[PDB]
Amino acid sequence: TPDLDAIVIGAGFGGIYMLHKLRNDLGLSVRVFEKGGGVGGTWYWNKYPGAKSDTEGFVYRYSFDKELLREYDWTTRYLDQPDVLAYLEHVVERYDLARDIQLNTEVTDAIFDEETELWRVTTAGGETLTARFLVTALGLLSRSNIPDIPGRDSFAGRLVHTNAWPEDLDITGKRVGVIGTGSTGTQFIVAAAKMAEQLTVFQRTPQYCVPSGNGPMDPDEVARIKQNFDSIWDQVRSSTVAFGFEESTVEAMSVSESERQRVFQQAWDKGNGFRFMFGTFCDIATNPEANAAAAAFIRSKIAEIVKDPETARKLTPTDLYAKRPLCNEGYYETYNRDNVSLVSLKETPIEEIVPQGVRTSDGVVHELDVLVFATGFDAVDGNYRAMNLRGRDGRHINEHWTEGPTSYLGVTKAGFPNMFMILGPNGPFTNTPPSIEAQVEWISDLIDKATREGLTTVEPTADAEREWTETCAEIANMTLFPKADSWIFGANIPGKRHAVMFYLGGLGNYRRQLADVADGGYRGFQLRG
Amino acid sequence: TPDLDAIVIGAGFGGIYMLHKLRNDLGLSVRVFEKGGGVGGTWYWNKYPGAKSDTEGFVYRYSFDKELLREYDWTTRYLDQPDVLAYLEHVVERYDLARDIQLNTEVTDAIFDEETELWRVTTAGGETLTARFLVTALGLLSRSNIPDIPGRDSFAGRLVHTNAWPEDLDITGKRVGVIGTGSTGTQFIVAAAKMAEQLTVFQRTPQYCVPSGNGPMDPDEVARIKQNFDSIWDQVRSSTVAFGFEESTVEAMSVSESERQRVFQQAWDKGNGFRFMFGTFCDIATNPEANAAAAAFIRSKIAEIVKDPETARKLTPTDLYAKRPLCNEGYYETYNRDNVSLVSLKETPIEEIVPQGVRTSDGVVHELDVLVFATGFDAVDGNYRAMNLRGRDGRHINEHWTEGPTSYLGVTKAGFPNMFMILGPNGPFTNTPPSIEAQVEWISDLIDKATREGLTTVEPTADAEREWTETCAEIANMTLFPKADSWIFGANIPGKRHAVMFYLGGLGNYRRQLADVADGGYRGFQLRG
Ligand SMILES: Cc1cc2nc3c(=O)[nH]c(=O)nc-3n(C[C@H](O)[C@H](O)[C@H](O)COP(=O)(O)OP(=O)(O)OC[C@H]3O[C@@H](n4cnc5c(N)ncnc54)[C@H](O)[C@@H]3O)c2cc1C
Ligand SMILES: Cc1cc2nc3c(=O)[nH]c(=O)nc-3n(C[C@H](O)[C@H](O)[C@H](O)COP(=O)(O)OP(=O)(O)OC[C@H]3O[C@@H](n4cnc5c(N)ncnc54)[C@H](O)[C@@H]3O)c2cc1C
Ligand SMILES: NC(=O)c1ccc[n+]([C@@H]2O[C@H](COP(=O)([O-])OP(=O)(O)OC[C@H]3O[C@@H](n4cnc5c(N)ncnc54)[C@H](OP(=O)(O)O)[C@@H]3O)[C@@H](O)[C@H]2O)c1
Ligand SMILES: NC(=O)c1ccc[n+]([C@@H]2O[C@H](COP(=O)([O-])OP(=O)(O)OC[C@H]3O[C@@H](n4cnc5c(N)ncnc54)[C@H](OP(=O)(O)O)[C@@H]3O)[C@@H](O)[C@H]2O)c1
Ligand code: NA
Ligand code: NA
Ligand code: NA
Ligand code: NA
Ligand code: NA
Repeated sequence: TPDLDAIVIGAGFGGIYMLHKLRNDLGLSVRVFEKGGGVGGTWYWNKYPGAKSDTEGFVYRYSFDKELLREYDWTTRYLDQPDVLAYLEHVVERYDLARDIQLNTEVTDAIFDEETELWRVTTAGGETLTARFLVTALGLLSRSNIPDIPGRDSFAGRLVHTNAWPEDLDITGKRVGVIGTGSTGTQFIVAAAKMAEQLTVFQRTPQYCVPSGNGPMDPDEVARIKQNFDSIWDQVRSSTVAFGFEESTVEAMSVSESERQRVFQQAWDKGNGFRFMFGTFCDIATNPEANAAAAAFIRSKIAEIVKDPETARKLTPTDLYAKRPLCNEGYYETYNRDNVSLVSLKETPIEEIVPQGVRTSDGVVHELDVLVFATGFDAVDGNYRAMNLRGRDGRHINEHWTEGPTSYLGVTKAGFPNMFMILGPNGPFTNTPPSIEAQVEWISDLIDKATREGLTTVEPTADAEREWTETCAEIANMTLFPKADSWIFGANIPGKRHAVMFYLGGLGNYRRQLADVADGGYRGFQLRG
Repeated sequence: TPDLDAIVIGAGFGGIYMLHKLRNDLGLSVRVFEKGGGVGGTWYWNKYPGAKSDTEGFVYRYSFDKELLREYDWTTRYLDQPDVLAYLEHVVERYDLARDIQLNTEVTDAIFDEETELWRVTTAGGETLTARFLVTALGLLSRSNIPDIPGRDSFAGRLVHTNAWPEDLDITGKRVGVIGTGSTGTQFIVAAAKMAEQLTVFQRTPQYCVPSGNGPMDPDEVARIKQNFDSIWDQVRSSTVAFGFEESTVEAMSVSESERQRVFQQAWDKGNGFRFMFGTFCDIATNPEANAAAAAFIRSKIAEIVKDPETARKLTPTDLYAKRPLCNEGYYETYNRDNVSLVSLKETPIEEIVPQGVRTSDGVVHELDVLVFATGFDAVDGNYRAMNLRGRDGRHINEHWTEGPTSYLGVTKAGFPNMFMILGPNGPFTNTPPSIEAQVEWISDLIDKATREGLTTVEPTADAEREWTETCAEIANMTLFPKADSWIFGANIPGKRHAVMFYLGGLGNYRRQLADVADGGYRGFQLRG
């Protein structure tokens, strides 16, 4: 007899829906443990100015409740962090979830007991509880990456990671430095430039930023979108990246030079990063000649927008357009402001952080009241490797992951029975919520089967997991994503294994893999009862 | 304007009473942050078998409320951990405190903002709140000391510190090892011997354990004590150690051999560790001749009780009787059992922890299922030094404490305005609760003065703190305590500064110092409005 049927870790998009399925639909005893002081995951932690969705609001939400789809209003094309947090708090209120979500509670240990065949979970607060089923919704992009830049801790001002933005901090009229120009840094830079006395950007690697097209939502369009939600979610679930647009089936180099310029300009004008990469042509991420045409178009727009030719050059990337697409409102324009300076760390790397700011290699001391680390995440496997997480024969998850992190179907792990992962290693690379929905519903169905049939353990075989690794490696190596040095393949952190950590076959093909496994009596699983 | 009048850290005896004064009596807005999953401090964390008070139950409790003194019942002469925890849970219940205690919440940062003159507090859960007043009840004996014994992490069974004892762990019928024989180790050994198939004790330093005389309380005795509580508490508050017995005023060597034997035998039969040290003669802990006579009596008792002469030899300490007194029921008798073995780490030290147990320098592999670290605490300063705690000029508490931890009166710190410590460095060495009450009441009185008069800051001067260090040094250096290597002077942890960390003048003289300062216009404080 376990203390609980199920323990879920994380109260983001993943954990919130998992608890709903397990407690509300299956009638099981469940507790969520969230180490944060509120629910919302991403949208609790990322309180920094400019924090917002790069999925358009209309499809950055749950689809499973048709009444919620009819009722809930959004006012902006992309959702500000406070509005996403408000939406998730509403979902929690709507299904009476708060009473079974324990906040401020870090799970430090999860130990599979091979005698009882129960999960023994320990918290930082010194609670030990047993559960039959463990669901880890720990976040692909949850564990803060804070590089050990020499002197970092000497800084006399406010030093923060974006994923730890403190609620009291007001940068209005302060001298602000930011390190990093990914999705976090660039949206922060647009907002911060309006507030700061001076904003200094420390950029190691410029990215191919495209317009978001963000602005007010016409409430009459929101009514029409709501009219067509059934067909919109149909298209989302059958797409690769699930961003709510029809993906191009046209090869970039199959059309005229004129047509390529027109298609790119039309996506530039319409906005969205995933639209630019996948709504232009079908081979931007696979054909290197297609990739170079897309990259060239983005460089041409930078040269048009940025007035200082030195700033233009430093903003203009020359590497593969194969990092995760990013978009913003008025990013390049921000660098035309009198109070924004760009420091290329390619030219003048950081030598040392000092009480008064940042000394770069040219010996210039950038005087700062606030230093912001927009330096990203120990992505995918970060919160797994930091946990004392042990399966059969008492083996730690790290012992299994010496060649990079692994899974079966992105949701299970050989040697870890009755353990399910929401966006574990080697799952889909998409607009997040519909991928979360696919995993949570499939996991719920298998937990319901194990309940009805009296199954004591369900686990994938080592062979099924190895074949899933091979399937992900085969798909990945036909794209340019492995040659971009991003968080996606673990190349953002010194000493992290460069490895496939996603199934890159898209939501459509991912959903088919899940369905065929379930159809075939849970192919690759040993079900015991 | 702060978010809260006061933030309190810790929900042991100290934080609970401090919240009661500030919320219930002064009517301030207050929150307690406790990183533990429940209230009780010591009595939450120490879930190990045998865990119990070495203060007799009648005075191991609050005195401030006559109604609670009249009502609450205890059934054993010493309080088992579940019974002390239930008492503290009842206190939280009856005083309506739970609504203002936030569990699972570790304070990572407390930063004095010199511009606002407010404390900025950050939680591991990502809350930042401001308070005018900060009270740290972090515990003298709260931060677990776990030595880096070679191969420790390789142990294949259940390895636990006593202060992290997991609720699920049943040692019944298992091969158990324990490292340590202080108050924790010895009370655990008595309880664990009745459960374990085999209990191996890894003893580096045997101590002068005396009988507790624990057993059932006659309910007529409890009724008798409650009728006399006013005179019992008056004697406690003007005593030195506050254990509820009259302290001897007779010099051990001023009486005959026969009288020394009679007085020692009397204390031995009556029981209690502090009774033996301070209830026999006035100079056991100050006069090395008196110390020797007390030590010799205890050794003679070990020889009587322990049947195997080799075991008796290993149990018999030959160093100063100048570590904290410790008492148990049937400790030496436990070693007459067939399932208890004693390893002297003086003779055969631990060379390595291996998957199957412990290898001593005699090459013996001790085979264990469970390895218990009864290795004590980073005492007094542990939880302060681990905090990002900063005062005036942005200085970390560590920068103030390079020659050991310091305070003014054990409750304030120079450079740290509006910050108060419950059992901070250089406070009393007593039965805990009456010392906690003296400090909480003094702190409440000064916060109440500060509120009434509109004071923005209260702080001790550097000079007042330096004088308090010297006072504590003068008193400490007239005792044998500094000559014996124990947690009391920081000598239990490699690399930790050997320094005075207590005022050893006793509760009566400590209370006089607090009163003289307050009545004398807060001598040594700068009060600012
Ligand atoms: C600023 C920002 C904007 C983004 N915008 C988009 C977007 O527009 N579109 C998109 O598709 N994706 C976006 N993402 C990616 C984003 O991660 C997902 O959209 C989604 O929010 C993730 O939900 P989740 O529940 O999987 O994880 P999270 O929201 O990260 O939740 C995981 C939770 O687990 C908790 N946790 C982890 N380990 C433990 C532990 N051991 N014990 C207890 N709790 C633990 C964490 O505290 C966290 O709250 C964005 C990310 C960021 C940072
Ligand atoms: C087994 C045992 C028995 C004892 N018996 C006796 C006895 O009989 N008589 C006696 O006089 N003394 C005894 N002691 C000493 C004991 O410490 C005190 O009696 C008393 O319990 C201490 O109360 P406190 O509130 O000062 O500290 P604690 O009870 O230690 O409470 C401090 C709390 O602060 C919390 N905390 C610390 N840092 C942070 C942070 N950064 N954020 C959030 N929370 C934090 C900790 O989690 C802890 O719960 C005993 C100790 C032990 C271990
Ligand atoms: N618009 C949105 O909705 C939004 C916003 C925030 C984040 N997100 C999500 O979160 C993901 C992560 O984005 P992110 O911007 O937080 O992280 P990221 O994409 O990994 O970017 C981190 C940035 O920090 C830099 N950096 C890392 N280590 C450094 C070091 N030692 N010195 C200097 N610079 C260093 C990186 O440069 P290098 O390339 O040289 O390593 C890069 O510019 C996104 O891809 C997206 O999925 C979304
Ligand atoms: N009321 C009670 O019954 C009770 C019970 C528990 C604790 N307490 C309180 O808590 C305090 C702490 O007592 P405690 O027993 O937890 O700790 P302690 O008195 O500090 O004892 C620690 C023990 O561990 C040993 N040890 C430490 N490091 C070691 C190492 N590296 N290798 C081997 N042995 C090692 C010590 O021996 P060395 O000295 O040789 O290193 C000692 O025997 C008590 O003094 C008391 O105030 C009270
Ligand atoms: Na909200
Ligand atoms: Na996603
Ligand atoms: Na089974
Ligand atoms: Na000792
Ligand atoms: Na005894």
